[PDB]
Amino acid sequence: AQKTFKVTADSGIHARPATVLVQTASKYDADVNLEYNGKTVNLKSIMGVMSLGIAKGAEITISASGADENDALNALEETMKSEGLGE
Amino acid sequence: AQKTFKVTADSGIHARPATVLVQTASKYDADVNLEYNGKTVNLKSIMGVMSLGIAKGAEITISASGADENDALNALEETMKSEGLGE
Amino acid sequence: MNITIYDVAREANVSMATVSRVVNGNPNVKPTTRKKVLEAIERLGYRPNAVARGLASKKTTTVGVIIPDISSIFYSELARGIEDIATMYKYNIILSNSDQNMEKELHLLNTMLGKQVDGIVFMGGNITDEHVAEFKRSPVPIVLAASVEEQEETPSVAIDYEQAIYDAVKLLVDKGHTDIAFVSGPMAEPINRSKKLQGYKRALEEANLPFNEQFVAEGDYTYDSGLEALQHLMSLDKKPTAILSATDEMALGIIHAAQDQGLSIPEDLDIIGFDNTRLSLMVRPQLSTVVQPTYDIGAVAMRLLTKLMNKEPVEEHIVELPHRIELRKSTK
Amino acid sequence: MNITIYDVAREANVSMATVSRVVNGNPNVKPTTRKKVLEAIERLGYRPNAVARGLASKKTTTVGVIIPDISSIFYSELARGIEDIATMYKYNIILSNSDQNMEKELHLLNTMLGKQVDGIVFMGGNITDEHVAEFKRSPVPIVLAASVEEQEETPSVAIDYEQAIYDAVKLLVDKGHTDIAFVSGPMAEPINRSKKLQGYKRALEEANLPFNEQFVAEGDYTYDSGLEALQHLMSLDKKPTAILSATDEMALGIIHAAQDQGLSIPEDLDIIGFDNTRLSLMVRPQLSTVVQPTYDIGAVAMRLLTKLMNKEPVEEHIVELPHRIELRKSTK
DNA sequence: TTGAAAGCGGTACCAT
DNA sequence: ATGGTACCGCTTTCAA
Repeated sequence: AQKTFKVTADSGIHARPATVLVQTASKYDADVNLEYNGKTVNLKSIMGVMSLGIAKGAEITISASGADENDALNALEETMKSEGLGE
Repeated sequence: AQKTFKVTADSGIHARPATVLVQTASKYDADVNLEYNGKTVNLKSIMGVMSLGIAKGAEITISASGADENDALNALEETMKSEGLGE
Repeated sequence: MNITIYDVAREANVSMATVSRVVNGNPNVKPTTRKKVLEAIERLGYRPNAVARGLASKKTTTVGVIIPDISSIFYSELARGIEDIATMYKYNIILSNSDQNMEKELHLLNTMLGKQVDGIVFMGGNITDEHVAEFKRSPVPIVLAASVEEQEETPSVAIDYEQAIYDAVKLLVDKGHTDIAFVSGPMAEPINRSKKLQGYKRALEEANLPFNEQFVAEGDYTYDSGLEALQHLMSLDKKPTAILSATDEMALGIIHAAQDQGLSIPEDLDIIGFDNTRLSLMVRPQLSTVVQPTYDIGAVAMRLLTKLMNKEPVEEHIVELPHRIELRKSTK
Repeated sequence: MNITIYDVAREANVSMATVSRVVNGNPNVKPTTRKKVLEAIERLGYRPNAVARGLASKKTTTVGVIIPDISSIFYSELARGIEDIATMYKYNIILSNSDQNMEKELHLLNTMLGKQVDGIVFMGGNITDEHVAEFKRSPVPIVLAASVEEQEETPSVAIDYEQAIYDAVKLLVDKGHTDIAFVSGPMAEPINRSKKLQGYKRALEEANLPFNEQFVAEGDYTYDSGLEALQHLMSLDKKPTAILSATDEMALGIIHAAQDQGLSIPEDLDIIGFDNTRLSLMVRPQLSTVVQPTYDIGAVAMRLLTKLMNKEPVEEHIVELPHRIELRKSTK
């Protein structure tokens, strides 16, 4: 269960928002993951995400796969648009 | 002991600098005081000195009576200039 | 078991009790005995365990600070004060951001209360009846820094916000302004709705000037909410001749948003900030603002708390520090 | 007279040893017993005594944070990442200002270590060999944030300050500039003299441009030291075409110092700041800067610490976060 | 499951 | 000037 987004964020995935997204993923049992420029990091890992160095523009792909990969990808979307991080 | 000054610091007898003074005064047995605009406070006290509001371009007196009532005044005086707080 | 006091005792050939005195600095020690243990403590690379002491002595020499956001130019500067005065009194700090979130505030209150803190310096924006009832049943003293508590029954340190905004408005009236606008922060917060705003309204009242609802712009502290606020007031038919912001952030938000629309500060519009922060002298032109001893507040707050912690008596639980107005170039 | 597990143990006809089990959520507890003691813990308004627990469990769920000056605009942000990730991971924090003073930095380390911290985050400016020795002596994990440690012995987290200043210098030459100046910070700090400076002199001899030993101004991150930094430079005969400031606060001082001399930005000169703080965006014109994920630097640091504290394996201790250049208006 | 007891590192009152 | 020794509140085996 996935979906691409176009980082609408002004600063990209960084600061608190980044923390917000990463945490949202940790809310679910599913194996939420994130892909970017040919590199997949756990979306539940503050380090993996913040190490990719995202920024306005570049599009990303938020993966997912678990007994709740559905509600998960939904939630991730919420916050993704709650902190103006792509769409 | 005694010695009047004229604050030069824009900030005056506040912020970090003011702290330094209250402390430098606490190191001597001699009860060091601070008078300004009419009222006198214990210079070995944070609440007292700060509750004064001694703004830049003001006169104040620095007394000291007891054991080290001399070397004390010298000290506070040296600090008053080492932190740009008047002559 | 790893290099403990008991180890030093045998090594220095004395007793736990004696070692403890040496460690602590009890004078009842033979200069020869102390020396023995000091060298043993040295030889064993011993470090006294503060947690143990904590349980034993019933005090952790640390205080919990519940601040909304440590990344705030103001809240941050305020924190420092509290901190410089904590070290001064052999005290340690447990910092934690609440983000004005009540839930998180009452929470951290407990966390620290469980962590056996000796005292607490709380900083908020909306101290409710609960907070109060919560504050009153603390096993340790609590002191509010730069906050507003309508129930005035908790030792706090701050300035008279209502008088500040007043003196600033008043200073503007005396300059010949007849249409003064107010850019506040979130009204939810009593410091805005109940203090600063009322100070503003009470000023025009005694100035016999009519209250123009349209001249009250409600920011959110954001340097951007300021720009957006200046715009809305200039959108009005009868524009203000001078605007007063409840914060320096929004003030620069006013200045720049204006300079951009063309207006030229101060020769075209008068502007006064609040807090007198680092931003003040870091703008162009210099921002005339109401001075608030932010540092002092947290400092006098921490000191007032050291007093309460040492069960010593104090004159007036609620304290208020002086506030002046440094005029700069943003004002004709 | 706090109520301990004993009182609860009595107020539930059970053993204090099982009261413990419930509190920490031990599985092996019959539902009847649990639910029975849970309403008891509430019926007495019980809150566990962390100190007591930490003595026994040898774990305090608290990390120590040694920061130079929490009042700054830079570090305060860093402190937010640090603080915020630690909360995520249920870890309180002990904040303490060192003011880049060594005797203090080391003293603090000892104090926190004494208070049994589960780990530490050190944000220093001059990590000597002596710090290393002290560091290697901590029984708990120590992470470095946004700091430059030559020895490369302690696990740090930051951006490449060497390649960072290089990218800038390049972009500047990659636009015509030939006489470019660098206003660094106190060279006494290994991050100025060995990382920022190098990337400046390197990117020059890399573009043939002769190193101008008079284009290297030494500020102190201050808004004023930057003001006086631009006044000294526009004094020599061979005055710079563009200037690069080690930070935003020195960069802003520069922009204004020029306008104070009638100079116009970016018309007359091209400036580029560093760190990319709220400051490099609340100016007219807006400050161009080498973006530094300050929050990410701290948040990551705290994350990495969480790992070490859990003995969990961690590939590579030294971490480097990606940096970039964001131009606004201080450049043509 | 559940209880009993040995600590964890110190402090402080009490004797000697 | 020292040594002796109950705790301080809770975690953690070890047995029942």
